[PDB]
Amino acid sequence: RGRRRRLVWTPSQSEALRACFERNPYPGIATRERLAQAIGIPEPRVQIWFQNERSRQLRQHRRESPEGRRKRTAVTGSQTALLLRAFEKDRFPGIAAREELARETGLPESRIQIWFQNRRARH
DNA sequence: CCACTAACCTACTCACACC
DNA sequence: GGTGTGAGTAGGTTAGTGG
Repeated sequence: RGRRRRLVWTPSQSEALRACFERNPYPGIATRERLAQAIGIPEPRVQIWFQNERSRQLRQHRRESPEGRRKRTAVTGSQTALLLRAFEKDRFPGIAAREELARETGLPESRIQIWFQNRRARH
């Protein structure tokens, strides 16, 4: 289980992220997609940052003191059956395995990761 | 050495289609 | 109401960044 290579923000990207977070710490998919392209970062990395930034901000605010969701990804029985056989072998695929499963299904890798998180909690 | 943090994780919830 | 499952939330853990 290897994780994806950790990126490192440029100052231009950091500024853009904080400015948008300041306006709304709960962006929807459209805001995240626009921001992602505006600063040259894949949208899933942006979503992960907004999650971490909120947990930061809430943790300091604890010791000092709705936009539209992504559209539901349609998953065929063909794709599900292939994800299910992978899931029985390994419930914690690394980035390589997720990228293989994304290639074989045609689904985005970020969606493969969510599918495994949900599947682990319910089976 | 060690503080910070992207990446990843659990747990619970919301959304929404379907019966 | 009940079921199923994709996408949200809070917040904890793992491992790379860089002082």
